[PDB]
Amino acid sequence: MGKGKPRGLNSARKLRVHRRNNRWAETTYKKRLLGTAFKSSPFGGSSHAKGIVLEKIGIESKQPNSAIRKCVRVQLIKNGKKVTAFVPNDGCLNFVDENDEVLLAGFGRKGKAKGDIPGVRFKVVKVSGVSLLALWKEKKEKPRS
Amino acid sequence: PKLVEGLKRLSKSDPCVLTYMSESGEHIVAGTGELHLEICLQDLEHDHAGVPLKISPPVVAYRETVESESSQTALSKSPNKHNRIYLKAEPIDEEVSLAIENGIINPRDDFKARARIMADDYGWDVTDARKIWCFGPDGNGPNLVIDQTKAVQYLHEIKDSVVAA
Amino acid sequence: SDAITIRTRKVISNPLLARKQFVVDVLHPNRANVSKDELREKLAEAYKAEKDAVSVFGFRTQYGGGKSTGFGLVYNSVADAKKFEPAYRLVRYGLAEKVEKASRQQRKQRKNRGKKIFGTGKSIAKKAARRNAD
Amino acid sequence: PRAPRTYSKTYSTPKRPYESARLDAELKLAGEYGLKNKREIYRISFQLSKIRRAARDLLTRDEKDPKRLFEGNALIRRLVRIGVLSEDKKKLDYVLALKVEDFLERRLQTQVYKLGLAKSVHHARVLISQRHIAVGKQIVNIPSFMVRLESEKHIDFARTSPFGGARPGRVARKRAAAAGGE
Amino acid sequence: ARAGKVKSQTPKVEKQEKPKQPKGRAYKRLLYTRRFVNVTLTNGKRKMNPSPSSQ
RNA sequence: GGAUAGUGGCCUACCAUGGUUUCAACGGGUAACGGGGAAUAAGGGUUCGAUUCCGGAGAGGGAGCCUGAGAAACGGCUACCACAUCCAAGGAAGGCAGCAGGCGCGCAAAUUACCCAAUCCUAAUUCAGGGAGGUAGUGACAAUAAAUAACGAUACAGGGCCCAUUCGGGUCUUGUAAUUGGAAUGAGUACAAUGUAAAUACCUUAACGAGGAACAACUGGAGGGCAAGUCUGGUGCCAGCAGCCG
Ligand SMILES: *CC[C@@H](C(N)=O)[N+](C)(C)C
Ligand SMILES: [Mg+2]
Ligand SMILES: [Mg+2]
Ligand SMILES: [Mg+2]
Ligand SMILES: [Mg+2]
Ligand SMILES: [Mg+2]
Ligand SMILES: [Mg+2]
Ligand SMILES: [Mg+2]
Ligand SMILES: [Mg+2]
Ligand SMILES: [Mg+2]
Ligand SMILES: [Mg+2]
Ligand SMILES: [Mg+2]
Ligand SMILES: [Mg+2]
Ligand SMILES: [Mg+2]
Ligand SMILES: [Mg+2]
Ligand SMILES: [Mg+2]
Ligand SMILES: [Mg+2]
Ligand SMILES: [Mg+2]
Ligand SMILES: [Mg+2]
Ligand SMILES: [Mg+2]
Ligand SMILES: [Mg+2]
Ligand SMILES: [Mg+2]
Repeated sequence: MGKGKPRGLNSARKLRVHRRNNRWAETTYKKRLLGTAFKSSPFGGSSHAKGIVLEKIGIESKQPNSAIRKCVRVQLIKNGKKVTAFVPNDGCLNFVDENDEVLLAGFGRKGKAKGDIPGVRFKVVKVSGVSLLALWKEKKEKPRS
Repeated sequence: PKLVEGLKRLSKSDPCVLTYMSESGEHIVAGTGELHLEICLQDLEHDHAGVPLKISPPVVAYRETVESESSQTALSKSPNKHNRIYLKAEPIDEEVSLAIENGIINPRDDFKARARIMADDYGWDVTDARKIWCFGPDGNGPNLVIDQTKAVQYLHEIKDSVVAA
Repeated sequence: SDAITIRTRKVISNPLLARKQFVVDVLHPNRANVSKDELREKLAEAYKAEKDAVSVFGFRTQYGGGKSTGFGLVYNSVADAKKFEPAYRLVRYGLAEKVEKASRQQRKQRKNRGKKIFGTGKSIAKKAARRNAD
Repeated sequence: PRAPRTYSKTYSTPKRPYESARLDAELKLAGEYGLKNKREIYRISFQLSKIRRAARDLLTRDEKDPKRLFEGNALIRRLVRIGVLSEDKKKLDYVLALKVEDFLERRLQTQVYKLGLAKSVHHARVLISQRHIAVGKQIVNIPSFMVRLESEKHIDFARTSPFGGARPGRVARKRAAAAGGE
Repeated sequence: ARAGKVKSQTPKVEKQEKPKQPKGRAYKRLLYTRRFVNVTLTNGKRKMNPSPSSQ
């Protein structure tokens, strides 16, 4: 066999045009070249997003497990988009409260669902300028109301 | 978001103004007279928020009650097949609710000691007083659920999903 | 006991600056620090310079006391030492006086307030006195 | 804008985190030669690996031609002075097999312990940090100083401080005052 | 409850006044000795956190 | 020919019909300033380069120009738009993508500090100036170096054992005790002198400065992936953890 690809000492172009135009089936490269991050992906292709807790939701999870997950619909500040953020740890949406500024994070999965929370791609971090883990563990205290 | 942050930026301007949140989920602005509040809400929409303020006067409230104990007689069924539940409603005396408001009686109090106070001081059956779980809605507030009856095997699981419901 | 064992490395004689410029390796056997006024005494007697003409700086001891590596100059004369050396070194020794002056920002404010006007300030003061009636 | 003073994240982690036998083997090293961190080990391993990396990139070329011969020799010269490499082995291909254990036994940490002075190893690290030990006539409070083999003999207790015998140990100034009171 | 029920519903046991485990090198000095120097007893295989001998 | 300092379709007249293109012209995109470089790191590579150097641009936009060797300057001007100042309403003044500061934006970033002493630069110039530049402050951006006890003794246990009629001295070496004891140490302060433009801080020390209550290590984790709880109380498909498995 010749093994598909050309092998000439002067091929090059038919390699370099081929590898431009196969790469395009590499999903890493496609998002980078087409700015899905910027044009979509609620956060503007950004680590985080401050966004106002529009309501404390309970989201009934996917199968095997069964639990209502205690989330928060957010309104991302910059974009004006609305997303749904998870609130980690026992209760702690109690600590989130209502109509707070809430800083969000990606859940981990480069978009996508983290585990069983269907349609939630974000974790709360800072509620009105603290940190949920600092509240939950109570090493730090909330700045009053 | 531009409102909320401006709203906070107003509350610090004038010594009087309090920018609290209603219990039915509505922003509120306090104002010593009513002139002052038209000045604040002129200043807030410009300057501080810099955004047009859609105004209303309040919400507010309100709590219902139950008034008269019916002791009768509605019965359940959720979906089919299912079980059943039952119904009644009180209300318990306002002396009890006052303590649940004040935080003398608590959700995180001793089951036996709280129940003995309920039966003696506030008019209750001591067994029924132990058999209450919740002080809805949810942790605090003067609504209750009580378990009377005898028999029926697996009440303990649904007892919690009754409380939760 | 200690004896402040001074040494004087790298003596580069300099007619252009009218000085012997050099490093001062120094010691403290059980003493801690050498100090500068004590050094210029020890440089006066050694070089026949007198405290006035000696000018030493840098030092910063090694570590574990031990040693200190200055940068000693010895001028040809006191008048020679005055007209070459930067003012701050003459202040250190007590030869020259500390130059009492206004703050930096005040000098710049005074520069610009002066830039704002034009010509002599006697004209604007007489006009300002006339505006008291107005 | 003088210039960016360059630096290195010199000392670099391994490419897994939990090779059980490495986790022990690193403990063994930090216990034998008394090292507060894994860092102290990786420090040596990298510092060493840099040398190895040279040796490989010299041994790729023919020793007889220039760099191979010169940089290799200078690389060896450097090691024999630092005293890791033996005087039996000065053959570049031996540098390749140097190991972390040989580097650590050359530190001022250890060359305290190997010349007596301390007893029980760690004590040296404590003595070193506690401003005794002078390799030249100059105190060293880095444990991981790397001793120059030439200078090994000159390791003694400091001119200043105790053990050399200038001033005894800072509870004497307590009890000399207390005994004078009685 | 249906919001952080467990966090409340546990009896809080209080941090016991137990001595300072030493920091930096002296911590290593423990772990070196609690593996290499002391050498724990082994019926078949080595074990780094034992159990009180029971089911 | 015209212009320009000058070459030129740079501009103008008259003439010819060329010019580029699948060896991607042209067009579009760029969350593109180029390069030096950066990270990664067998080899080949990928991605990044706003950012300490070198080019290039820009000084709210887009124009136009004065002076000048050098400007299509903007810490020059003219205008129009966009934004806004100061008013006695006739009219004036503007351009932080210098430094500092503030708003705004935002996940996101410092003090309206002290200095020309350095580094250099400029002029009529040894003599003046310089938010160019340095000096601190703030600073877990990075990076480098490393304290969080050490040596005893007595008191209770592990290990070698002169010998193992049963012991045991324990002659030798190690670990545990709110025993206790002598010997240091900068973390700090502070005359001093260093340091320094002046100071700080650093290096150096007069004088004080350790005894568990102090002069206190957190972070994460503890079924697997993957290092390590089948401990004690709760919890009881919930609440929760869980990158994935679960
Ligand atoms: C799951 C089937 C169903 C039944 N047995 O009828 N329900 C008990 C009602 C849920
Ligand atoms: Mg199902
Ligand atoms: Mg010392
Ligand atoms: Mg021509
Ligand atoms: Mg661009
Ligand atoms: Mg580029
Ligand atoms: Mg660049
Ligand atoms: Mg940009
Ligand atoms: Mg440039
Ligand atoms: Mg601007
Ligand atoms: Mg212009
Ligand atoms: Mg300019
Ligand atoms: Mg400008
Ligand atoms: Mg600025
Ligand atoms: Mg930052
Ligand atoms: Mg600057
Ligand atoms: Mg700081
Ligand atoms: Mg120190
Ligand atoms: Mg922990
Ligand atoms: Mg656990
Ligand atoms: Mg494991
Ligand atoms: Mg956890």
